[PDB]
Amino acid sequence: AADREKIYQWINELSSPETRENALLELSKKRESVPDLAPMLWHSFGTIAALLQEIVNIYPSINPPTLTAHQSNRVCNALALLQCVASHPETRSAFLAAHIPLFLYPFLHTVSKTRPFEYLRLTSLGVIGALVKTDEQEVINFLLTTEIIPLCLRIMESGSELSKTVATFILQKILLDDTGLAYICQTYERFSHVAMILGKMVLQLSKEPSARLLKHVVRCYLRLSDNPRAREALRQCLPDQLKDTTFAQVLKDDTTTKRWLAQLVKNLQ
Amino acid sequence: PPQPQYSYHDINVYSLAGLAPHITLNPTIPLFQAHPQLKQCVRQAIERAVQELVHPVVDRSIKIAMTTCEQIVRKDFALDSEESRMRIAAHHMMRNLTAGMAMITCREPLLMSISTNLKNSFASALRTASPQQREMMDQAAAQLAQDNCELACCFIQKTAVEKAGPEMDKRLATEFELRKHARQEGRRYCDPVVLTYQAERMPEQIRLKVGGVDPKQLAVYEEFARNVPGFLPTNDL
Repeated sequence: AADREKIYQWINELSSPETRENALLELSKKRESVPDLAPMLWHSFGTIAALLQEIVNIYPSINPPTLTAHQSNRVCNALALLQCVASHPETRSAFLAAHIPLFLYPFLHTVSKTRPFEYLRLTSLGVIGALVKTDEQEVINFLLTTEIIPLCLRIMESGSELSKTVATFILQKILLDDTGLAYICQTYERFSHVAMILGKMVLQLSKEPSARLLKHVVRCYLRLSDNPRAREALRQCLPDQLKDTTFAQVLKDDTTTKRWLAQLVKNLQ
Repeated sequence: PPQPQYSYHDINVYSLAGLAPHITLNPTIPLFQAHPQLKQCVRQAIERAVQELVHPVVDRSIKIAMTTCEQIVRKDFALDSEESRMRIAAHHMMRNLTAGMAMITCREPLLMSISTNLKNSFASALRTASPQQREMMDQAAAQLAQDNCELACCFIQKTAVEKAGPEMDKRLATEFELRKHARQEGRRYCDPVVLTYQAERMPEQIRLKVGGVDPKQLAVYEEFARNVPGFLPTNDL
């Protein structure tokens, strides 16, 4: 029980700003070897409040964008701990009820292309990513009332390949939900905005391959074609690169994405 | 690297008059060099920007912060039968998270609105406009907006903070009632679900104490009071 007692002490040391930075670092490294880290973080005194403190204390560095590497590394250790809480079966719902993702949206809204901001955004996306991996309808319903779709769309267009991939995966999970599909297809303005962005991404991928990103883009289109109205608009505006052999070569390994692309085409008849 | 310009007390928020002494006018601004008169329309464009944004920003910030702060405070003080510690901590956290959300919410709308106001003021007073003076105008309105955004925000943040406290009090009325009811039946309030979980599942070293929260564990909440985003922290004067 020697290494586990080492964990309890860092957790206690998160409360005080003097020992917190160090405890952030050490705990963020152990989160794949401590399965019950999340409820311990959640259910201990002042811990979640300390992580929120870390988040809010870099708000002044967000606008104007003066965030440094060290600031970004520190807050991302905190975000890494919150991702752990977002993933766990025992803490997910309470995490959600406490509306903690909302204090991350100011990070997702940043547009600075420096590496401290890109890492900040990627790590924030990772928390939302952890949430939707669980496949809870409660998660999707929360995301739909909180307007994370425009945030994700801006990133899907302009982020690093990694950030674009996580952001598209989030959109994918929302779309896969019946309520999410209905929401995005509810008005032509909403559907058009999404289709427009997916269309831009397809163009960019034709110049710079990303298997992972292309896969999620294709899944989004495929899911969109489950909606009769979307199906009609897609017949008209589906990117030509998704019809010809532009991507044949990068796909010949990926049977799954090929199959999906195949059904997408078949659906549009 | 940059610290905040103002302390909480440096800005009086009871009236829009609190803004005037802190307004800053870069004397090198080309539009100002050419017509030093236009400096006279800055204060009012700023005051009207704040006046149009303060209540939506205050309302939205409190609304975002409220739920998060209620849930966490309820959770942390679940085995605390006293309402005193809970109320203070909730106060500190709510005031802090509200100020933070307020700062995030109003900055870009302030820039836009201050810039818009200054241009229209500029374009009305002098007088008439010109392809090389509208360029000085939009240069001036942009830079002035930038230079006065922190002050305008601080004003609105402080307005939000002052209002936040009593809203949290109202939100936690039932929690205070739980603890008050229990004491009248001659017992300490302890959330049964939390009592059980803490006793059965939480490691001794990090357990919430039925017997009370060690003063050292309260460091988080004291820090919320000490360090509010957008303002200089507090000290021992």
